[PDB]
Amino acid sequence: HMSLENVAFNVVNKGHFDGQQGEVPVSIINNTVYTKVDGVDVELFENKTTLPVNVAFELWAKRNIKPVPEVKILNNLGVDIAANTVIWDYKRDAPAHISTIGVCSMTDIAKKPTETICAPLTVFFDGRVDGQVDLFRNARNGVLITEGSVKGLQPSVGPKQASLNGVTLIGEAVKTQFNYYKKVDGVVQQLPETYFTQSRNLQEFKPRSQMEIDFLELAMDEFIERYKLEGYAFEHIVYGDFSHSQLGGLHLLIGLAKRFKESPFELEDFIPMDSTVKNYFITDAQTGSSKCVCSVIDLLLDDFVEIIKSQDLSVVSKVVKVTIDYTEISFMLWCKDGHVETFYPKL
Amino acid sequence: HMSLENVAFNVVNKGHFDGQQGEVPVSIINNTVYTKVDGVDVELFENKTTLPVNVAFELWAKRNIKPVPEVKILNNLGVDIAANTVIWDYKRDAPAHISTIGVCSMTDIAKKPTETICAPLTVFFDGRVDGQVDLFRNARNGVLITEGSVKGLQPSVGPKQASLNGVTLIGEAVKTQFNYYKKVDGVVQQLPETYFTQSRNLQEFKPRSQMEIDFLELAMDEFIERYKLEGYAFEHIVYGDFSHSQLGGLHLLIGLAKRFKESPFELEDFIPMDSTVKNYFITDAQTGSSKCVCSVIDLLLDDFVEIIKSQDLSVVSKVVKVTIDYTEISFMLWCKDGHVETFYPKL
Amino acid sequence: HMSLENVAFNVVNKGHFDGQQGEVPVSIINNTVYTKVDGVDVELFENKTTLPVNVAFELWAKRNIKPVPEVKILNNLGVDIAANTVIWDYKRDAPAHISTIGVCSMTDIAKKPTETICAPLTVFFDGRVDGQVDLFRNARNGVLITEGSVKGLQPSVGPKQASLNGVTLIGEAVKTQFNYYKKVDGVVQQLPETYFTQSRNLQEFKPRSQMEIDFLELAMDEFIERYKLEGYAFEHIVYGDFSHSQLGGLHLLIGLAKRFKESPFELEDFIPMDSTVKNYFITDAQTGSSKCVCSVIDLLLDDFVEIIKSQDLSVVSKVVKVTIDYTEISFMLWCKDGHVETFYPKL
Amino acid sequence: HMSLENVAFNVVNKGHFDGQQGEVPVSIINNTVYTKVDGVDVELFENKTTLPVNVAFELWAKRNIKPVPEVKILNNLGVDIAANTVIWDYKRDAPAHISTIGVCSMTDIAKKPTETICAPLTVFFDGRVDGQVDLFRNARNGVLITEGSVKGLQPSVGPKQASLNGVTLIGEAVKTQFNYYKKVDGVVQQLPETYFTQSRNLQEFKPRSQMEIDFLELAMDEFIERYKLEGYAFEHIVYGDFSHSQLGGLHLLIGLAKRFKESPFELEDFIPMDSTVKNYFITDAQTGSSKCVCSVIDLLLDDFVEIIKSQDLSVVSKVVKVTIDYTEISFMLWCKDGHVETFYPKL
Amino acid sequence: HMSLENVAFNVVNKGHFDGQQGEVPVSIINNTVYTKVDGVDVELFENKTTLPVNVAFELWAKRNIKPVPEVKILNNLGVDIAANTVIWDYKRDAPAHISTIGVCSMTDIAKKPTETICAPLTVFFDGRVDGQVDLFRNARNGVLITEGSVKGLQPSVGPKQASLNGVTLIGEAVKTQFNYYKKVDGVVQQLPETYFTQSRNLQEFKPRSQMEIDFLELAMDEFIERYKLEGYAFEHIVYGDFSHSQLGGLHLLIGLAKRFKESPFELEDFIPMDSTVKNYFITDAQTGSSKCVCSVIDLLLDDFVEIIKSQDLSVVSKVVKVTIDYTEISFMLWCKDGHVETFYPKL
Repeated sequence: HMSLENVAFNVVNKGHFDGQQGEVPVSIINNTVYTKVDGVDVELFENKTTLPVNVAFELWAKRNIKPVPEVKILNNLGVDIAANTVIWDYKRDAPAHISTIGVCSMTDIAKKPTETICAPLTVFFDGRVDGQVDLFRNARNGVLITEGSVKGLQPSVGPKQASLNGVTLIGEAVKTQFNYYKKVDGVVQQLPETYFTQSRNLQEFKPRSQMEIDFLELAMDEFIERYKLEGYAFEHIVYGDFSHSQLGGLHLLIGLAKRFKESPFELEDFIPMDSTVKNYFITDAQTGSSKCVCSVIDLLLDDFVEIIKSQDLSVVSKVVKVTIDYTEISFMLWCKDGHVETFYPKL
Repeated sequence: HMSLENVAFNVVNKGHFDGQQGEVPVSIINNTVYTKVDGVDVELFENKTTLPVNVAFELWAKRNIKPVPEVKILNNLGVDIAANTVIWDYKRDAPAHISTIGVCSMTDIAKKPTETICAPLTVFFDGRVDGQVDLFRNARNGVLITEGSVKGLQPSVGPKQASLNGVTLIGEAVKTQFNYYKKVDGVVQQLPETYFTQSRNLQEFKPRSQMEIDFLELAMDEFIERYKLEGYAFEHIVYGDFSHSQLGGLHLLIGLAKRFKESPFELEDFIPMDSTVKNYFITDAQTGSSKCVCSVIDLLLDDFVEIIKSQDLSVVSKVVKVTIDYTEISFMLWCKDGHVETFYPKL
Repeated sequence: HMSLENVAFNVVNKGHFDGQQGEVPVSIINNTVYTKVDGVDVELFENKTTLPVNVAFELWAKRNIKPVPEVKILNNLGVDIAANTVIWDYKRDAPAHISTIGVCSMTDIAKKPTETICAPLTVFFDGRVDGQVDLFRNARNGVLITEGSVKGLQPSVGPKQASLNGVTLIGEAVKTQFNYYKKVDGVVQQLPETYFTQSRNLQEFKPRSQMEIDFLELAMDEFIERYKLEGYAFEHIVYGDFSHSQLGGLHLLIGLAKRFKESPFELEDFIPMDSTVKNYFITDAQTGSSKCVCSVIDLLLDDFVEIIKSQDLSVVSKVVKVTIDYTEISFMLWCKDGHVETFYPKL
Repeated sequence: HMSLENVAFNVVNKGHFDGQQGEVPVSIINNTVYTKVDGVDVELFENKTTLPVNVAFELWAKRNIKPVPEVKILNNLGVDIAANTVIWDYKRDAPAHISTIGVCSMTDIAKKPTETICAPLTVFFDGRVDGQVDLFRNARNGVLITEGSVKGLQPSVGPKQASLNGVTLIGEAVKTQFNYYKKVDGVVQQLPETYFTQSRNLQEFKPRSQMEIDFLELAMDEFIERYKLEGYAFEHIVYGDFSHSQLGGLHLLIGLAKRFKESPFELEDFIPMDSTVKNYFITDAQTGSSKCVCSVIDLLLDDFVEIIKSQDLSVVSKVVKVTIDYTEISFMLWCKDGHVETFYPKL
Repeated sequence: HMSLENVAFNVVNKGHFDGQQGEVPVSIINNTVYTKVDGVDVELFENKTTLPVNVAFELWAKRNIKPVPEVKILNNLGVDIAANTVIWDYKRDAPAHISTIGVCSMTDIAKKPTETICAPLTVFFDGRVDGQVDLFRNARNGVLITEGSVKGLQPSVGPKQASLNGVTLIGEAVKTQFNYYKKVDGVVQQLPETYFTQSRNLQEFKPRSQMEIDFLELAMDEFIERYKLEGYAFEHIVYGDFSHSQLGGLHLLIGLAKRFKESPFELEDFIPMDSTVKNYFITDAQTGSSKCVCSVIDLLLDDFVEIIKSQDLSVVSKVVKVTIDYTEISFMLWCKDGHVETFYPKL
């Protein structure tokens, strides 16, 4: 019993697609799913994906309502598909993966991931479900999370935060931290030591360190003198330059939080997706300085100092490799006469 | 267990909604119903109605696949709704009635016609189904059709033709004549004596009498001297003028048939529906004569002669009333010096 | 003089359809109504309803711009249609009723409510217009509202708030309180004594009682010792439980306002409409506790105390029937050893 | 009083917009104009243009229902706009010109052609309407067609056929020949001597000379020995090759009419418009020969003989220019040893 | 090399159309432009204009990213078109002008503004680009803006603010102050002395003078007694009347800012565009007073005191003409016994 009317019945009663039987009437008209409640037409789903409206409405249901890794973490690990679940990208308002395994007949390519066509793909397993660890050992290319310790395997501690129904949080009623594993052509590979993106919003920014709390509270001169930040040029990379028509640096999300509360500005998030690095179109109000492509990254302010306080200040120009979120991020460094001048994510 | 996937299953196997259980996948995209057959997307229904695509697709599957009265007959006998069936208007590619009685939940206004809301409405009953004659006796306003005599009521013989899956025919493997009955606010009313339109197409015209066979075969002068048609002016009403650039009469479909085979012309049905009187935009391709609103009617010609050979040729102008297809069509008559000049349906 | 260009003329000058004559050009393209103002194309209306764009644009105009009862009040009273007016459901961006009486020809089913077709329907009359009281006495099924006393009829005082152009308010320049009457098959029926939903928003929450001002200001222990709420378990029903993965209770809107200011959270309003009892999808952003179907209701905190301090604490489980907004709301009660454990709206 | 409901009223009663006052209800939904006739929705116009939805419906009702020059004649001349009329391109189901002069406010760029903005544009005037043959003397750039002679101007005889409601005909109840005049920046210019295309359809081909009647009746060798067509190679240019996989020649429309009746073939008009030279994708169904771009032109067979029996057969290759339909068509001519090998329109 | 794939490549890398070479795949589906980024479909542009989606997406990428005059300024000067640029109306999410010069082939009417078709139109030049001053001297109808003084021409200082990427600002890193010039049929005309609207938002209101800071801070009585505002009736025109059902006056934007912080209300901006005078639909959420058509204007409070303090208080009623934003705004004045009663923009 799998039908459009049955899916809408679960949406009207249990919120998401449970396993309950029953049907309610449905009207489809211009990428919108309607239902009749006491004689009125009520909207339930507005299609914004590249799929048919009835298929995406079935994929919006059955979505994973448990804490799952962020889409950027799954994309950096090369995950291509999900096993017996659907990871809903709450950004883009679309599924994070376009094909399914035993979920929706229109998007299904296999009933079970052990079929022959799923071998060259990177399948995503959730060890919190029974037997998923066994299928990961039998699979050829995959990624596994478990919350615990799987015998015989070496774990990699992942991000402390996770997305729950679109809300990125560090849970205490739940865990939201996973041990990551990965197989490539049958070989279990070692995930390298890495930094992690804090994933924070601009309008509800919160510090997470004593150094961060001081950065927001203290002035520009008082913060550089205490933590010994001379010559490393935090005035241009973090604070930002607004004197001329072109904006200076401003490549730390912490730099946007302090500036936003003192003077709002405009953001255009072209290419709206969840990437480790983000490019915004910035137009500073009050002043008028702007920049078309502004590469911004969110790191703990202590981590950015640890990265910059371990580089050779002698070379004029050098490409810097740093692994964040299980991928190599390229940085560009410029130095003059023993002090840096700029240090930003490479384009 | 009514669902969209179950309806499409009946369309694939049985052709129409046979009530069989089973489901097949369905994709809805831009007023089109698709299904997947061996990994290939196949079209099943293209919505051309004023209803949601998933509702009209269900009404099209539950259509009546038996000989039913033509829509113009149902519209002249002011029928508003159908009882436990769907009369599909094949000319408009839409249902002949918007509301239903126990057919589709989205369009249903009642489970059974004996409910309180259906009393002021004219309900269509089909005596060929069990118990429909009993409900017509209990109903307040309705129309009944039967193949038999029915006890206690006086029948009215209908037309010889009927629509079967869109094809108007006079069947011999099936019966296409119906005895018509009608109730208005309780009292059974006597249907008057009437003529019937033959409902014939232009590219597939067939005569149905000896006078018609002679009209096609013989010339203009040879047909008027026989049958004695002097003064009644059939040269203008039936044959046509074509001399001046404003077309004369040509108000008989039998006149369009003879003219079409000798030299074709253009027709525009700018109001596409099934009416007793049709108005076409005709442009003769040979001479160049044309007319914007040309009122055309299809009679046996043996009836049109009977209608015209029974009018007072003394008065110069008179509105003529004649009952065709259970409704009074108004005609305009002009005479001069004891002979007819023109005689056409009134707008 | 009724036309699309004339309606857009009234929108461009008077704001709504004021009945003035005149036309302005209009362009229709993909559920959007445009007009030309000084050579530029300006949007006027975006269709979000299940109706054609030109019909809904005419129904958006002619809307009632005076204080009218809320949709949930009309729905609980079983109102089916409106008489010579249009009640716009600002929550669904659509008409609250799909058929009209002498308003729009495309949606009209009658010119006057005294016609024979409108008898089995529940017609809404507005006593503030001339003669509407007389038509309510002649009607069979209907609901009447008045600002004063109608001679011979027993009134029922309604809520103190009403919607004015989508704004729920307790007016002082306008009344916004009505005496309610109702007829059923000709019999004037007695409306029961009932509670009323306050209809307040989460982001603009305002107390309306001394007990409510103390609930927001005082702590959890300080509010229960006063007012004497021991054993009645307000810690779980109103304050809520966030310790475990599943959220416990939290069924009072005043409990959402206190929690929202101390810690924001996510709400998914599936089935968006006015239904006295609302079901949201809660995801607490701080702890991570969540709940798919959370039945929330907005009552004066004094009224919920009056309801709970008048129930038998002996039975282990019992269905409680309380009339709110002219309808019976079913509650579920659980008790243990002389004290309650949970008390929520039943599903 | 111009409105959408008034235009549809004219479409219902009079067939086109003739200026009668009255309104009927109208519903727009997905590029379709509907109306309600006795409770059922009837389609009136299906938008296939690049215009909105109803603006094209108004332009379609105000079309010219009189014999007007074909679009290719108006396009070979520099005509850019029409004066107080609308020329409907029946091939593309769209107006032949986008802007109007005093016809539709949405598409109007001026009320009268002598309004400073229409000076650099070529305005089409119709001398059959009162005036205009005086505004053309006042206009800077324009084209005039008359049925007779105008004083002081030298006429140019146009083609014998014209389009009436989409039907190309040589009328005898109307006049389809026009005297053409043209002004460019003030000076009246001399139109050169030219050939005219016959504008004939494939499935309704009709000969127009004794040589054409002999071409269809007689065989290949019997037609070349008469009329003396040795060395000019009509076996390849008109008859066709069909022997090899690539199709040979076949650039005369009379060559298609003879071949189509002796067993058909497939044509794709992948650029649907009215041009003097048409390019078709032809695939022979009998042999299998085909050609992607096949340049076909419709000339009187006597005219093509007159064009080919007057070229220098000595040079091996030469670009030939001939004026057809008031434009220079380029031809490619190849010869060998004093006889023609191929002769086709240049791409 | 101009194509849809190349335009999208400039959107993903440089933010706007920088003229860089390269292509990326693109999917078009229902007024939405998609692209593939790491295997997912990402939205780039949502068409809300009256143009095709691929044409509007190209115009949006070629928008002017420098400070340009506001649309109301360009409209008050009668500007019809832009020269070699695109002025994007950020309020309407559409181009401020529908035709272009050497920008987009689909919307282009000329390559250079010196062509013969652009003469009767009012073209907009930007003096900050090379040679634009020379083309303005050669043009017939146009408007020039410069940051400095052009030799031989008399300048007119414009407003202090301008729009940069949709943000109206008084820049200090950029000028945003322009000298305005205008030609009419070759004659350079003198722009009159005028007032300027401040162009401020309600939720981010900021005073700009000592009188404005006092108006927001002080009470109603203390502001009138200090600046000698007796008899001029600022209580009704600026403060507003909320006692009765109809709202009184409130035609200054500074009066909306003071009321909004003390008591929020609703605004419906029907006819959404940038005009010197705005008409909103006001609904006060506290008292219930409302007004359908409320003409609101934003001037410096000192400028509104400069007016009214130079008017004859003797006449009972008289039309007042004051030039604001280079256009004559009409006001209505009512006086009684030496003191004014109302003074508002005329409808």
